[PDB]
Amino acid sequence: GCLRGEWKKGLLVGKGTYEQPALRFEGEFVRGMPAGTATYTLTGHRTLDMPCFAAQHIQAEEGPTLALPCAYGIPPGSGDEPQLDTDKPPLPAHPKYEGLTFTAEQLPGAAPDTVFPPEEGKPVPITAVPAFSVSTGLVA
Amino acid sequence: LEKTFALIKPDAVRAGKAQEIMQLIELNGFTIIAKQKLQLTRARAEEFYGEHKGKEFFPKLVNFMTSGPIWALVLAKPGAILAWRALMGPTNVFKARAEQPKCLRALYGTDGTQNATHGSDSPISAAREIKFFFPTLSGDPTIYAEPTAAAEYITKRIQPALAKALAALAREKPSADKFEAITFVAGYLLQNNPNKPKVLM
Amino acid sequence: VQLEPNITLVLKHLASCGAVVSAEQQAALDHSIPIKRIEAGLRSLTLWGRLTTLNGKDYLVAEGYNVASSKEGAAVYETKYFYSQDGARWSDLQPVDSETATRCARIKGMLSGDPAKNYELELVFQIPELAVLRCRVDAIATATSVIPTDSTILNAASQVVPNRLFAGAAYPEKLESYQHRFSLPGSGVTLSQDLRGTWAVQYDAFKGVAQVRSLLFPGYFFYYAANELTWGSLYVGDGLRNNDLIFML
Amino acid sequence: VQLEPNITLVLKHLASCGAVVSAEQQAALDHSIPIKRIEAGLRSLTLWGRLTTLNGKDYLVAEGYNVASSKEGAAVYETKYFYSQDGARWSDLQPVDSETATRCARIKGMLSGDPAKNYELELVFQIPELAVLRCRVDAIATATSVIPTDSTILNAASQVVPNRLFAGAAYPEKLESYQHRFSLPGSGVTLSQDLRGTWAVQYDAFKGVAQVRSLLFPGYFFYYAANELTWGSLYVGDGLRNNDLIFML
Amino acid sequence: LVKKSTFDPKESSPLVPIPVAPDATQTQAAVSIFGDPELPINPATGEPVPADPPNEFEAENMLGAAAVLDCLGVGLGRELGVNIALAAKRIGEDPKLAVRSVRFFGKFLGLYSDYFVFEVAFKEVPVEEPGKGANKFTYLVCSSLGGPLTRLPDVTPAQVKASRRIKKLLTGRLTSHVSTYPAFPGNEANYLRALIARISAATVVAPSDLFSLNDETGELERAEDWEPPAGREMAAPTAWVHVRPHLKSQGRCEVHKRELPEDADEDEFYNEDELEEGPDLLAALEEDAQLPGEQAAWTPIYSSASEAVKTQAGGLRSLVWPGAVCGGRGSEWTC
Amino acid sequence: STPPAANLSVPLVPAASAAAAAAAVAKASLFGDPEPVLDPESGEPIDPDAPNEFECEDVEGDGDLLDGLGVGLGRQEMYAAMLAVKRLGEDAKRGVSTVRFF
Repeated sequence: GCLRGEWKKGLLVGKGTYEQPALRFEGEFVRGMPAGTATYTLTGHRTLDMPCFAAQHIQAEEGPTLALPCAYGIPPGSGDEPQLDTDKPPLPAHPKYEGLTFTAEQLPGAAPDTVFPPEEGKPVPITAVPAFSVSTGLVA
Repeated sequence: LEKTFALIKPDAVRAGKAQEIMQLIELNGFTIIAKQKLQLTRARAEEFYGEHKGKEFFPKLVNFMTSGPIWALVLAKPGAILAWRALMGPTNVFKARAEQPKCLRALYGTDGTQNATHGSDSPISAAREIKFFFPTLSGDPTIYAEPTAAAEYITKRIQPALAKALAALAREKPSADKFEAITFVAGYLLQNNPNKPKVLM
Repeated sequence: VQLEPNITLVLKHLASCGAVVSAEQQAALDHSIPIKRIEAGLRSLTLWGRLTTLNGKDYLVAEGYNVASSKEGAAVYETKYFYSQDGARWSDLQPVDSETATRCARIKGMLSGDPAKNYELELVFQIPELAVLRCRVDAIATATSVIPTDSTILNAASQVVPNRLFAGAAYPEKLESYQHRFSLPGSGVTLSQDLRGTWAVQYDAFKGVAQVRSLLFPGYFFYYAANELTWGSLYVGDGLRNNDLIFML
Repeated sequence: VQLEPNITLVLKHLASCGAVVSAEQQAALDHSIPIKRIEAGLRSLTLWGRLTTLNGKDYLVAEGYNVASSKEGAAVYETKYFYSQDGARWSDLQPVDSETATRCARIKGMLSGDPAKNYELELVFQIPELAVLRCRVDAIATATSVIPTDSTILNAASQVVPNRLFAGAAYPEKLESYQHRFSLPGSGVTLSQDLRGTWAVQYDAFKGVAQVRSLLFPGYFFYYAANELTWGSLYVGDGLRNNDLIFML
Repeated sequence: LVKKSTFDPKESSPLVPIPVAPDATQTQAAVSIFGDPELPINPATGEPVPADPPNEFEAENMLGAAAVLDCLGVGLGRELGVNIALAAKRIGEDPKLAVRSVRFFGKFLGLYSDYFVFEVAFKEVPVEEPGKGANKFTYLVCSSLGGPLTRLPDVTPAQVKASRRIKKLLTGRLTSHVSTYPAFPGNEANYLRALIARISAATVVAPSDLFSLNDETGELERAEDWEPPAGREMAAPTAWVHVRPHLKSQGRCEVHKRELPEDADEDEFYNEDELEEGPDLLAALEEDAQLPGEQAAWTPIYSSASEAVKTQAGGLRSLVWPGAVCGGRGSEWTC
Repeated sequence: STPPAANLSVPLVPAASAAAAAAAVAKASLFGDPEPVLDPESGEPIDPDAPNEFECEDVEGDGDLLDGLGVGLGRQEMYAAMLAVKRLGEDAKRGVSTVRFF
């Protein structure tokens, strides 16, 4: 997955973007962990090769892409406070995120389609990587 | 308002895609005035494809159209022939996918000759095919009602048997009542005609 | 063709979809829906759904209406709701305010069975349970209310009445055959002008029966039987829509 | 307003009268009615009734017509009849010639189970049991087959078709509101023109369901719901006739 | 008059007409479960073809289970209960599938089709051996009653762990792709098997004293003197106990402890997953972890609104897994 | 051509259906618990009757048996029969000891 951002002292701070074959997430990060208002956007790649439920979807140009204005959440003390070299909870770790919260309270909208190689990190240094479009799905 | 012929080939029928095509056709402003699901035989298919008659693709083309039931439709629209030509898209399926996606040939058609649809080229061929598949569908009242063409058709039809029927009616002179004469001339015509034979048990 | 949806038909065609009612409640509905229908002046009154509760006394909700008018470019069905814990006695379900519904929206999890409970929200606010139930029911009703397209028609005096000459929805395995009741019959707005992945349709062509399931509200089901030309919808579950829908598709 | 009577509404409204079918047979019917309807090329096929035998294996009988035309002042329906011991597989009931159609009316008693039974009558005549069953079904259909008046209309080419604008029968309690099937729509022939005391009608004004029972053939019931226009009929029991009607009444 | 007077020259069409009739394979297969299929005759010799007698599977009282479910107001309908009973008889009787036990697991909805699941017994972390732990039972799958039987593959800990992180609606193809970012290692059959394993190990229960453990064979037996509690009292979580072994966070029933090195162990060789204790078999539903707030895991369901009725039914419905239900009336019980 | 049975204008319920209404109310009262009714002239509740202790059989069970056999009344009528048996056995004015549906 391609992760693009403006990093500070070894960590991501501010608006960051993460792209994977079908998914595209973008939003605020604090100290390397998502927080604040975010936005998810992804396609129903699993049902691209099945009959549509409406006939007008067969000949349309827009693909099955949905965008949600979600919002992540972090413990009120954890993060958002630079370390002093404590009464502060720890940041959620990798294997399980203990204090990480998620929120979504508005309906999804219509979003333009997504191609996986994001053209901003187009030169791919990793050996094996798939690609995705709406015309052709997961190629490899 | 003009009427064009169209047909859904067995490849879009064996895959159960006929109803989707019909709904798409109705969505684009067309009107299906007549539809019929049928199954051509070898002789009927060869007679339908008379324009090719020995070209390179003819064997496989006639072997394909008789591999399963097809659908026959008569579509009605102000620009029906050109609009339906556009809606089907280019004939070659791969060229269709390359140039114009979201066209019936690009979506349902595959593998070259199995372009999943067939349409009429010009109003001449449209009328010919409509009369070929729907013999009782009325149409084209302007190209048959010309006084010159009406006289020519009457000339083509009357010398074979109607003149002889009138001569027999005049010579025999049946009951002066017109109904008996009508019955006699109808029997003579249905008994003496160059097109149909005489039937015996 | 049908004048009113039949409860037994709804329960018979939605048995697979998991929308079921108990035997006692079924018989009690059979004997008690007409009584409440005739007590009021309602020409129509049918079971609307069954919301699940915490104690075990599920809320049976029924809705009714007298006449169906067209006003401000939409079909405005003036409806009245009733609820019950048993199929016998039906009590009124009072309509709520606007800010009270906004506060309603913030209560999650299944509401308890007792209609005398109070929920605490935030300066503190006290929210009765019946208000929450009505909020959820009206939300679901507004979101999803399916009838086959052109199964109704306008008339003199501009009242949305059934269309006794309904030919049957052509191509009924597609969403263009069904529409929200609020959508006017003449207009082309149907079940396809909403979000692309919030409706699923299954179809049996031999028996000619179509099942439409709402994915925004996973408890809303609808059937359309083409041979008999009979349609009907039901809701079973708590009145919660799954906001995390995209990750599910 | 309906076009064909449901098999579920009939079993629901006639359950009280004992016109019930086994649950396994009911599921088998639900599956195997359309199969036989398509295998026989019939636009209409409904369950006609159920006849009792000396075994538990009763005969389920279903009738279906493809065309129905006016002929010499009689609405002739070209009916086909099918029988089944279980709800799964159907067989045909071939019509009966007049000689055996008169030698089959003298054979009484409730039928056996195997349809390959030969009755011997008086020199000895051998008659198949299927012939007797066909005779009994024909007699019951001639005497009883009942539909609401004005529910059928005559179009061009003299064919009887359902009246799509049938608004229902006022005074459902009165026998005048009901007619035989083979009565022409124009003719004012009803069940009133039959014998005085051969039809009993019990009408529940509240639920709006009228129920007509045949006393000359005790096992024939016909329900008519008027709030939603739905009428159906079923014959359950042996096919024998009630001769001594004068004494009973 | 015009309608009567129009000319209509009906002429012999060149083609024989073809029938426009929908396909009837599914409905025919559904019908094929009713009644007994008579043994076909061999045309060469009028004697019947060789045959096998039915099998001796051990299923529950499925008609009684349908009756109980309809009494409580949950589960599928009453007619689908008859269909399920006949289809389960079809599965169990088959001499080709030597089945020692049939039990209708349930029905998973889907976008394009549904899934009728039948649980069947026959007669880097590794995976459970065939017939051990979560892989104890195979799972046959239908899309409609009486259709073809598709067997599901065995589940692996990686699939369970991956499925624990995604919330995916089923498509019903059984070959579809599952997810892209939290990459699931398999197609939809694997995802369905993992979901089945989780739900089975979480919500298959039985009445309290009906079953008892046995260490000599390590199996649970039936009391056969069990006296069923009165209805309206099976609606209590203390009346039900689990029957299926717990599913650890590691992804299997018995944790896998990689052997610590002969030196330099220091107890720091094990992560959180390899060092974890779980509930014992036959544990009452009362000790199940409570939901957020003071809420029990299972909520009570009654068969009536009046305690005065002599014989009633009672059961529980699951909160963490909406749709898992257990109930009983008299001596008949079901999940 | 206007069809014969074009339309009709009837009231919502016939004005001569009091008996059917009473029967429907009586059959509906079989379900659930009797809600307490406050007395007229005051707000004091009227205490319900102390029920009688009777004996009966399983009516849902044999309703299920008869439905499986395809005989008897419908399963929606056997439940009402159970409730009517309970009401009969529960009355104090007419003291029964055992009840059964003939």
